[PDB]
Amino acid sequence: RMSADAMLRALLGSKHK
Amino acid sequence: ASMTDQQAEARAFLSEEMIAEFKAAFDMFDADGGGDISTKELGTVMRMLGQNPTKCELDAIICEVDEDGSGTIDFEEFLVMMVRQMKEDA
Ligand SMILES: [Ca+2]
Ligand SMILES: [Ca+2]
Repeated sequence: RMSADAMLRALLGSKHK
Repeated sequence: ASMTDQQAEARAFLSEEMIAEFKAAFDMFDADGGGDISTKELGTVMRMLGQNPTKCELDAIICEVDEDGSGTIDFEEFLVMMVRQMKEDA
């Protein structure tokens, strides 16, 4: 719950640009 | 019309790096695309990525997120949910 950067970084914003 | 500005400070409490990735599953999260995130929407992206938060698991967090007691995570509310666990430590 604390370090949720994993799931957050998993799919990632997927912006690229 | 004010109730809780915790969702606002959340975006400021976290770095831009967090916000960016924050919008990662933000899309896959919402199933209907016209409500909010529940206990089911959580285990979804959480189970199809790596995490494995059981029912009681997600229920524990959401219970702290929803200050009103709706069981649903709003837009900015998705940022405070982590803030209530991050700094939260004695
Ligand atoms: Ca939804
Ligand atoms: Ca709520």
